[PDB]
Amino acid sequence: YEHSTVMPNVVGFPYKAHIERPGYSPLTLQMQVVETSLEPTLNLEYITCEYKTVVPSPYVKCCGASECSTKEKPDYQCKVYTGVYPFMWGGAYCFCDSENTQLSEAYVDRSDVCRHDHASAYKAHTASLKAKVRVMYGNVNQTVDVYVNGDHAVTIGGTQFIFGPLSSAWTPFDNKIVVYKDEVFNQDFPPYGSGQPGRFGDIQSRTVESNDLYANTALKLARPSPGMVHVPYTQTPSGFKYWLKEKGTALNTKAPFGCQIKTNPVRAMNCAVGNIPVSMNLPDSAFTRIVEAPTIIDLTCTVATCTHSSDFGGVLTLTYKTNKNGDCSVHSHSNVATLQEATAKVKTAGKVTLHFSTASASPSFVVSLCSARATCSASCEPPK
Repeated sequence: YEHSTVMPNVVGFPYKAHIERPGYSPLTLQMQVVETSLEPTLNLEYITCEYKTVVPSPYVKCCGASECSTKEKPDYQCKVYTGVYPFMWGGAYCFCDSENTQLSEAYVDRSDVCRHDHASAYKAHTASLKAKVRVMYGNVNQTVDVYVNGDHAVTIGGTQFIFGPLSSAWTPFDNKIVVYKDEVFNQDFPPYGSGQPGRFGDIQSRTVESNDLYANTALKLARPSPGMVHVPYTQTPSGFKYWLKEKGTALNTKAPFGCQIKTNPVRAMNCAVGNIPVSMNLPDSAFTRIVEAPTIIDLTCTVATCTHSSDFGGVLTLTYKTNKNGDCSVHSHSNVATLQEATAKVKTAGKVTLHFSTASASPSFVVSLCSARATCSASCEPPK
């Protein structure tokens, strides 16, 4: 049988399907979601941390020129200054006046603490939805994990279940995100190779261990005024350390729809968004049909006690007669009240106690038992 309902995406909401059939009633089906997990597929774009700026000993040569070479270090510079340390009192003990030269150079390395303290910038791509639904119909209190796409399928009690594509494509994560510690940020970080100086991503490395590193910190060599052999410069201080003030508006601060943003896998637990279309292929054996099912007669419904708007304040009992013992499927045909249970062990005695929830002073509602039905009423007030 091709049963198909559309339940709501909300944790701890007990759904009840009951779309009927010739032959016999639809074994009242209970199912509710235990947890959501909206997880986006990430591409680690790069790593950034603060930088350790590196400056070799300068190379001086009296009465003779130095020539700069290309080097493949990050943010690498070298300039050959001329006329730097005039005479021997000029600061290098050189003979010539102008004709002395200094090759000055520098480059940026990954901080000495980058493995401990750093961030990851991800491309967060189309997210897969994962549930942990507990299904209940007949004799199964079995629970299950399943992708809430239109594709994946699970057997439960020999019944196929497919929890369809979510009715909403919403996500709290943007096209680009950034993770630091246990927090995540929606952030348009600069791409690898184009990080700009003094702001986030000034240094970029594919991974942390990755040996390669793109740096742009406006590292600017300067001319050594006569005084001592040295190598001065004008860099821009890390944008990582700068960004640790612009880190703040984290997603886990704001929980739209009760989302819980958790760290190690980037995700959104128990987000209450949208409906879950469900579809299932029940075999005929899953039903307990009427020629085989027990006939009950003289079905009546008394209510012992009841509370206004509690979790399950109601306490009703059903008197009846049946030809033999079996397994019925109780269910209310009036939204004004709902039953804690959806099945009951019908004995020969003629007495089945049920518990139910409501939110009315004087409700009237049609309770069924197997194929039989009856009407129930009571007076109900709330506690302090």
